[PDB]
Amino acid sequence: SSLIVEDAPDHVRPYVIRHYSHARAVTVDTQLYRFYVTGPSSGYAFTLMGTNAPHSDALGVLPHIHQKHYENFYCNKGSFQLWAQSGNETQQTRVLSSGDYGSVPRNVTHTFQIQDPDTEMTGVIVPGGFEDLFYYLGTNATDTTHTPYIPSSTTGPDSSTISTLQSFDVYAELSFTPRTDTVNGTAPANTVWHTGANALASTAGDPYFIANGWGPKYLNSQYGYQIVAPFVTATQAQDTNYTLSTISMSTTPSTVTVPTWSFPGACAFQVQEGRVVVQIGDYAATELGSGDVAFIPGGVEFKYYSEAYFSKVLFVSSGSDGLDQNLVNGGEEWSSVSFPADW
Amino acid sequence: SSLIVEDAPDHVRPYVIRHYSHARAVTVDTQLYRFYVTGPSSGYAFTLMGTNAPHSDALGVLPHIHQKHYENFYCNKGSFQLWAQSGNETQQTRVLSSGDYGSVPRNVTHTFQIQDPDTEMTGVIVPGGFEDLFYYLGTNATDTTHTPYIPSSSTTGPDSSTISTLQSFDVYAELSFTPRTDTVNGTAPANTVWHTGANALASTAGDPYFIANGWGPKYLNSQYGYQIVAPFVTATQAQDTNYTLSTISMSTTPSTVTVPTWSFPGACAFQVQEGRVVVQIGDYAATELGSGDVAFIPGGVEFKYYSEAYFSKVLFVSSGSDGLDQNLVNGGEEWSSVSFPADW
Ligand SMILES: *[C@@H]1O[C@H](CO)[C@@H](O[C@@H]2O[C@H](CO)[C@@H](O)[C@H](O)[C@H]2NC(C)=O)[C@H](O)[C@H]1NC(C)=O
Ligand SMILES: *[C@@H]1O[C@H](CO)[C@@H](O[C@@H]2O[C@H](CO)[C@@H](O)[C@H](O)[C@H]2NC(C)=O)[C@H](O)[C@H]1NC(C)=O
Ligand SMILES: O=c1c(O)c(-c2ccc(O)c(O)c2)oc2cc(O)cc(O)c12
Ligand SMILES: O=c1c(O)c(-c2ccc(O)c(O)c2)oc2cc(O)cc(O)c12
Ligand SMILES: *[C@@H]1O[C@H](CO)[C@@H](O)[C@H](O)[C@H]1NC(C)=O
Ligand SMILES: *[C@@H]1O[C@H](CO)[C@@H](O)[C@H](O)[C@H]1NC(C)=O
Ligand SMILES: *[C@@H]1O[C@H](CO)[C@@H](O)[C@H](O)[C@H]1NC(C)=O
Ligand SMILES: *[C@@H]1O[C@H](CO)[C@@H](O)[C@H](O)[C@H]1NC(C)=O
Ligand SMILES: *[C@@H]1O[C@H](CO)[C@@H](O)[C@H](O)[C@H]1NC(C)=O
Ligand SMILES: *[C@@H]1O[C@H](CO)[C@@H](O)[C@H](O)[C@H]1NC(C)=O
Ligand SMILES: *[C@@H]1O[C@H](CO)[C@@H](O)[C@H](O)[C@H]1NC(C)=O
Ligand SMILES: [Cu+2]
Ligand SMILES: [Cu+2]
Repeated sequence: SSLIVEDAPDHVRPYVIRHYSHARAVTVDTQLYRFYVTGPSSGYAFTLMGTNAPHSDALGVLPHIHQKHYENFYCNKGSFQLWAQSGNETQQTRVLSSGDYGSVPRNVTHTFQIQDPDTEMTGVIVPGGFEDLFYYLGTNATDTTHTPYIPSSTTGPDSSTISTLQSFDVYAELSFTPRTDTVNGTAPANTVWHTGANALASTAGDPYFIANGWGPKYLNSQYGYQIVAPFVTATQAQDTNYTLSTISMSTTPSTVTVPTWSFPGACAFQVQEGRVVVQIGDYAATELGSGDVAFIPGGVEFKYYSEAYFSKVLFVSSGSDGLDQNLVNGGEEWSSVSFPADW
Repeated sequence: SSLIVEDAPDHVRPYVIRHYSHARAVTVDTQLYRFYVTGPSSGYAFTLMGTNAPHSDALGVLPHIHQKHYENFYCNKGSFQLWAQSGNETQQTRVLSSGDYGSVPRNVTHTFQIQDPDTEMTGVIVPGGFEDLFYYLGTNATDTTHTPYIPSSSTTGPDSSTISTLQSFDVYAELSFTPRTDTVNGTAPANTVWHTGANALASTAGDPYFIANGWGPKYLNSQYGYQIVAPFVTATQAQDTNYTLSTISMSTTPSTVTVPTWSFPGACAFQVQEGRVVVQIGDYAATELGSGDVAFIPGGVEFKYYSEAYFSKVLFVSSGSDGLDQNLVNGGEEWSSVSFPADW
């Protein structure tokens, strides 16, 4: 029919959805949510959503936990503060700016606050279907012009109502007090934020944060150069059974055949920088730019390559051995965000 | 010949140059410079260059002044700190992250330091031709794969002896400048506004100033779909350097609105920051630009542009006082959001 769709399909199929497409949009006060990948569109594998919002002096949501969902916060642009705490571990907070990442495993108390005027948060939540919460809390938005968001109490449900959302896997943590001793975008002191390497948490269940470019990286040289920066591996996902990362890409040299991939689990990516061509199943090849999302059903063959000299995508895969993990296993440890200057 | 080029042309003509094209690449230590618009390519109107670099614990250049060039620093991605001081005024510094902007007029002392691993600075320097300095001090880079910078603590670039010798290049050393070290939350001195509130352009020419992404003044133009101009340099600050600089954010063009043709006295250019923008210049094919791609339009050449993405943002520069950004401002209204209205 058409590979490109304006809202996520109501069933599993190859699709691309452009940045700021309608995507069943709702607003929650000033925040505008778009559901690029849903439970029905992914066969319940994962939800990929974008939230665009203006600066707020108040929290963007009351503190809460998910018992059954793993949540991932990625800052596409602008900035937002994220607070997280597992059990009786020290409360952590970071101010995420463009390309920064925050990991929120099951049973981790969290909240966020939108700082900059042009802020966009990409949420990847596993398993899929978590969006039903926003269908309830939000008000449908026609947003005819596709504007990123519509131009101080805490945003969202009040204390009574947030304590009423257990059926959507939201559990209130009303006694949680977000720490107020942030300095240079982090607290407590003696955390590393934009000043040094960030490791993935070695302990399952603990939150962690990776500043843009400061996490572990792997160079794969098999099909041109690709650099995988892991955000979630089997160590962290455990039974939620997924991977999450960015993949950075060179062009494919004309002497290299662009490979054909197929994996048992669904996967998806959102372009962050550059221009990436995707050919999925029997559909025409389509070039994606900033914020565009490609979705590939499990078991469907696909090909992708970068038309830009350098592109970076945020990538999610259902399963323990999707594309990013395959590229890591076929690659080597690498200490740069740039690939070699020679083939 | 063809619209799309791998290095900027050697004479004035319409062209498009893709992000990370060769663009007469040079390195200076760890920094890789690319010259998307040059003096010769713009008829000396302006230079638009991109510098990609990894984190450094040292300054990216020794402190210095330009007497005849106005420098503009825009953070495409990553982050870098910028220091600046004019005459008798207090020394200012900000840590710029994606979409942030720092203005450095003639006769303002300045230096910078690269903070994050994947940092990209776009420099717009007026008038054009300043890039000779980077040819001269730089080392030619072939960069076959077009990698953003070459993978790999003294101050980067010329030593103090060398930088005191570069007057011909309009570089004057300020070796007694001490970059302030009391940065907190990305700014010093403490009594400044950075990512916490509105930023104004300088009240007059000659003074440095900084605009954090989304926090400067904005104007909505509704004549051709919705466009939001966020000025960075106006006639007030440019004076005789005679240019304007801003971002322009764009909606799609509604089917009932004709995409306008423009033809300006002076050369103009833009680099896409977010989104997908089609440009149709002269008799060349409509061409779609993505992140970091640059379009250059000579004065006197007709062109049309529109956004294929639902929202695009470009960094825009024009020679003259009445280029595209100022035209859209004059035809528009003050506006307090980085988003345009939800209805046409
Ligand atoms: C640096 O920025 C942080 C915000 O990230 C400031 O922390 C705030 O401090 C005030 C006053 O103590 C508190 O009431 C707020 O709740 C704090 N915010 C957060 C999120 O921690 C801090 O004041 C700034 N430091 C300086 C010197 O400007
Ligand atoms: C917050 O970040 C700033 C840098 O932006 C740190 O500033 C440095 O502080 C050290 C020790 O005082 C100085 O030696 C450096 O010269 C400073 N750098 C700059 C660029 O000003 C600051 O220490 C950080 N604050 C905290 C409490 O961690
Ligand atoms: O439970 C909630 C939640 O998780 C998130 C969220 C938002 C953006 C993301 O990118 C993300 O990963 C999660 O927002 C909310 C907003 C509300 O008003 C109420 C909620 O209960 C949540
Ligand atoms: O004079 C100089 C200068 O201005 C800049 C510069 C760099 C990036 C920008 O984006 C910009 O606007 C200016 O770098 C330099 C680097 C050197 O090694 C020596 C110099 O003399 C300069
Ligand atoms: C999360 O906490 C709940 C309630 O205490 C517990 O039943 C559950 O096993 C925990 N889940 C995980 C994945 O740790
Ligand atoms: C909001 O949109 C959904 C999805 O189309 C629809 O089911 C629902 O009825 C809408 N709500 C209202 C109140 O119209
Ligand atoms: C993980 O997901 C993959 C792909 O969806 C699937 O093949 C596999 O059965 C899953 N494994 C587990 C342990 O559930
Ligand atoms: C810059 O300083 C030089 C040397 O003092 C002076 O001659 C020149 O006129 C100044 N230019 C401007 C625009 O202020
Ligand atoms: C700055 O201060 C000095 C004296 O310290 C003075 O000579 C100079 O004229 C002042 N600058 C201006 C522009 O007034
Ligand atoms: C050009 O660059 C190379 C390294 O890329 C350097 O060795 C060489 O001297 C430079 N100049 C010439 C004349 O090739
Ligand atoms: C300013 O630039 C415009 C466009 O290039 C040019 O036509 C005009 O002559 C310039 N004005 C002055 C006084 O330099
Ligand atoms: Cu949550
Ligand atoms: Cu300079």
